Amino acid sequence: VLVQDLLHPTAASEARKHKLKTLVQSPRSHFLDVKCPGCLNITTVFSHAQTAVTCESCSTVLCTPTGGKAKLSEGTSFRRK
Amino acid sequence: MGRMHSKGKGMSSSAIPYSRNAPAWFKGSSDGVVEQIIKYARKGLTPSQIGVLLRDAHGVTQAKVITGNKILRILKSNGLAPEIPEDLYFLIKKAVSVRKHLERNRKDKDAKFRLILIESRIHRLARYYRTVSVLPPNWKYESATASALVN
Amino acid sequence: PKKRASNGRNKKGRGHVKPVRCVNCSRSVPKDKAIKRMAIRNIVEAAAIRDLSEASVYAEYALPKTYNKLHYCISCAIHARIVRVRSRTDRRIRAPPQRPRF
Amino acid sequence: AVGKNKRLSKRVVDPFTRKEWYDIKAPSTFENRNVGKTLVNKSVGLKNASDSLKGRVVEVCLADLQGSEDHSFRKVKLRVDEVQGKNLLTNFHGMDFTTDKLRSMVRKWQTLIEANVTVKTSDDYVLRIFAIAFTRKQANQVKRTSYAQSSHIRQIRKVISEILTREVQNSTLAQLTSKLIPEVINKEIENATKDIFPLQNVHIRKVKLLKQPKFDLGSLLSLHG
Amino acid sequence: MRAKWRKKRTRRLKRKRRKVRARSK
Amino acid sequence: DNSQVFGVARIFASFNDTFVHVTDLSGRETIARVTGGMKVKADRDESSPYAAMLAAQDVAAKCKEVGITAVHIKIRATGGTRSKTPGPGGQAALRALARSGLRIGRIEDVTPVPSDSTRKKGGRRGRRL
Amino acid sequence: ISFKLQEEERERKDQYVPDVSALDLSHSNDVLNVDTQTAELVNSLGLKLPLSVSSVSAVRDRR
RNA sequence: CUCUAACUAUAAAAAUCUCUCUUCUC
RNA sequence: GGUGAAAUUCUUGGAUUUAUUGAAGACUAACUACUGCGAAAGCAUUUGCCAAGGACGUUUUCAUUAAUCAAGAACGAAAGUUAGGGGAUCGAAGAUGAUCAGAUACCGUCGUAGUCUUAACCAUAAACUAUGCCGACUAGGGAUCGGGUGGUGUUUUUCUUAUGACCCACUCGGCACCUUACGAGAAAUCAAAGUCUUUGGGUUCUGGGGGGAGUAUGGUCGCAAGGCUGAAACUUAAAGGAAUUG
Ligand SMILES: [Mg+2]
Ligand SMILES: [Mg+2]
Ligand SMILES: [Mg+2]
Ligand SMILES: [Mg+2]
Ligand SMILES: [Mg+2]
Ligand SMILES: [Mg+2]
Ligand SMILES: [Mg+2]
Ligand SMILES: [Mg+2]
Ligand SMILES: [Mg+2]
Ligand SMILES: [Mg+2]
Ligand SMILES: [Mg+2]
Ligand SMILES: [Mg+2]
Ligand SMILES: [Mg+2]
Ligand SMILES: [Mg+2]
Ligand SMILES: [Mg+2]
Ligand SMILES: [Mg+2]
Ligand SMILES: [Mg+2]
Ligand SMILES: [Mg+2]
Ligand SMILES: [Mg+2]
Ligand SMILES: [Mg+2]
Ligand SMILES: [Mg+2]
Ligand SMILES: [Zn+2]
Ligand SMILES: [Zn+2]
Repeated sequence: VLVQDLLHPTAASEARKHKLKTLVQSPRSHFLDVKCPGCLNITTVFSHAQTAVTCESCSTVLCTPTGGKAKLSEGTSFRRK
Repeated sequence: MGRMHSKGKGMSSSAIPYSRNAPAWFKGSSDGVVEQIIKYARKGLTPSQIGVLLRDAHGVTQAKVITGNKILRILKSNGLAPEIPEDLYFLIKKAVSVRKHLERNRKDKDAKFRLILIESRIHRLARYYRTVSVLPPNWKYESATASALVN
Repeated sequence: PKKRASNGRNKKGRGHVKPVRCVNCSRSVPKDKAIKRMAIRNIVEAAAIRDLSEASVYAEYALPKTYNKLHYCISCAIHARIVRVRSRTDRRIRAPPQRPRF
Repeated sequence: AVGKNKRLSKRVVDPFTRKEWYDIKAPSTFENRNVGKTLVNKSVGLKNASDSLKGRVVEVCLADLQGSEDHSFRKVKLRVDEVQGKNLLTNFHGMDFTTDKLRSMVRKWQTLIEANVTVKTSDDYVLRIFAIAFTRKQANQVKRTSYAQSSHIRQIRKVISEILTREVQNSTLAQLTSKLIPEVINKEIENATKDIFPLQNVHIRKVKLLKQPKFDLGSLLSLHG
Repeated sequence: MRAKWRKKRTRRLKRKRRKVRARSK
Repeated sequence: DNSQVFGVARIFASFNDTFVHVTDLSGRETIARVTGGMKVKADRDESSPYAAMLAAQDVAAKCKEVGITAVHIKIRATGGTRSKTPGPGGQAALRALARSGLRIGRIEDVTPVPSDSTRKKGGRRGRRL
Repeated sequence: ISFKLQEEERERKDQYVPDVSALDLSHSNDVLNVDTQTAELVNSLGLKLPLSVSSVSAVRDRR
């Protein structure tokens, strides 16, 4: 220790360090573009979703709330937004 | 890490990012956002669950970010802000729930203690709100006015 | 002064512990300052295993192992010699006493 | 202390001379149908022998009744119901481990779950049963301890209670014992609960018989033929 | 001499003098 | 079976006056009660291994007379509230029982261990010897 | 204790060196099979240094 | 660079005590 | 039975015992650890209902609502006091039985109130971590509890996913622990009791030598036990902390 770039830490250090503890607070979450096999509509779902979000066209609930990230419905296809 | 009425010292919170404008990938615009928010307002939902629904059901990061304005202020502009603010109303609901629990069974001395803490929180919050004059200066909660104010 | 950091209880953050009686002098001491032993021994002494073995049906009997937990007051623990008074810096060591049998 | 202040606020004979012998017979559920011998005073009217016999309960290790030493840590108790003459018939009355084994699988660094249950069997036998279960150190652990969560313990108890009730309410006591001897219920419980924990040493404890319908002597005759 | 028992004997003295108070009043 | 009539020993060995009381397989019928205190005088040694040993030899002799040759030995300490520990005599008693011709079988420990009952005698500071 | 002859004995038996230096990938099956980790370490060091790949089976059985 | 095993059981009573404390610099 | 030994005590109306039982009330052993929860007291069988709470996650909600707090409040072990209910055990008083010169004490056998409750008080503990609360920083290390992050990980198994379990790594908070001191302390010790003569982050409360004394007196709360508040006259050159050697 005794010398660091608190302005320029290694990106690995930032990734492992807790959020609100980095040089600038940066959320670890993101959004998801999710395709339900029911209808071809693509919906945006927050990673740590909270409500049992269903498709607007049909009752095909996509993400399930829990302590951590919303657990998906085993059938839908997701990409990171 | 104060945690008003508990020895707890955590920091479970949410850290909104550096950016203040909307994200580039956001295909929506302010107008549809405000119409949707106000539609939920007619649906009879408090601003908190409106925010969380817009965060999950849609790409709404934060209402201020994409609309330029804050949900309470938007509702006030459209005149659907509850006459009792969210947090005090929910504290009142919790207080009346605990009061019902205490009346239906007596010896819960520990539950009586936490009812006292709930009343203390209500008092402080109401004092702040009356300093900002959100609530009329005569407003006072003692036992049973809230028993109708919940309904 | 503080003879021990832990006060000898091993309570340190539990409010209060139920008391459990000493097995010899019936002293009431908290379950932590209730110096413990697991006396796993045979139901028949190792001295007389041969006589019991030769005069036994069910060849090579299991010969059960009697189990019981022993709770001493610390006064008994000093007198009944389960524990010994130790020198100052030797109070640090908390490990089992050097594996009696190995 | 041997001396007595002579307090008392010949007629000596050997009382065992007027005591005859009787033979214990186990039901057809067990394979060794002879148990041992019992001393009863000779059958004289106005307290006949069979008058005293009816109601006796005898404790015997299951290792003797099944031959194999695997049952060295089980113990059944049989009630005496009817006398055939110099040979008596018995029925299941209770079961329990020996205290040795019961203290054997209990150790530190593993929470034990007890699930009791009161049930009514197929015919009328009202019973109370116990189940003793232990969390298992997985064969990957570097964590020295193998505790369990309270919510998980509630789940385990719910599963065990459900399976116990399902078994007992369907069949009679005889088939209950017949499937109990190979402890197939142990394997069923661990199979149902395996997705929650490993949960080693599943066992069934203190099978306590509480109520019996009338006599059903025909069933006892079935168990002895 | 012993806080517990010096206190206890003082309590006994207080009780006796309170009985005397009751006698006088 | 090998014509062995199983008996039950049911040894009770407290800190005083060990007990050896052979009973039938039913347990309900009693045989040859003679205890430690019967075989010694001084009353200092009601529980002595020698008192227990004569008591066990006498019960074995009576078992020979009646005809019980195989015995199921049961060790029963004081248990319950009082010290839950085996006495100093019952071990010599069972050694004598095994020695005197009798064929042993199924030793077990039936000392009653309570689930937190009956705050026991001595006060709180306990026997202050 | 130690004297002149034992001194010389220690001296000679300490000067001892064996044949080919036991390293030089001569013993133990041409090229010391090692992990991917020191292999890519050498690669980042920028130097050829013959090698063979062997993943080290992260399991930590109690042994 | 490889290991997870046995062990014993003692507490009889013992109260009391008077002198007198006398120096450090090359 | 019982004890260092005995004796008081029960018993050929058969007690100690051996079995079945039934009874009431008590408590939840063994799991049970430098492990958990709660503000402290304290809380340990299971199931159902009741509300409550901490920590974690959050790109959700408002925008100083905050910290500590005279005055006032809610709890507060055990013992204790009223009344009503229980009445097993253990049991101050008492009765005894022993050692002893004395022993109305320790050891031993009975044993009233309490121990368990339901209402009403009492509000005192070595209520101890004898370390007030909220802030920020400073040093290495392992583990443990609760949550969450990733794992081409490992067994799991319903052919397989997915739980769950573990294993790895990281993070947040919690009881903590070990090492060292580069700092602190008079030290025993301390990772806070450090960042204090280089003296200042915000704060409430107590002490000014020891006896007198938490006593006298007056208020004040109480049915009472007593609790809170709280001196003086006089008296003494010490009492006291830690450590060292005998
Ligand atoms: Mg001391
Ligand atoms: Mg200790
Ligand atoms: Mg006494
Ligand atoms: Mg002593
Ligand atoms: Mg009798
Ligand atoms: Mg726990
Ligand atoms: Mg806490
Ligand atoms: Mg328990
Ligand atoms: Mg105050
Ligand atoms: Mg009463
Ligand atoms: Mg006397
Ligand atoms: Mg007395
Ligand atoms: Mg008594
Ligand atoms: Mg009380
Ligand atoms: Mg005080
Ligand atoms: Mg204090
Ligand atoms: Mg404090
Ligand atoms: Mg002073
Ligand atoms: Mg003072
Ligand atoms: Mg006064
Ligand atoms: Mg001193
Ligand atoms: Zn859809
Ligand atoms: Zn003791």
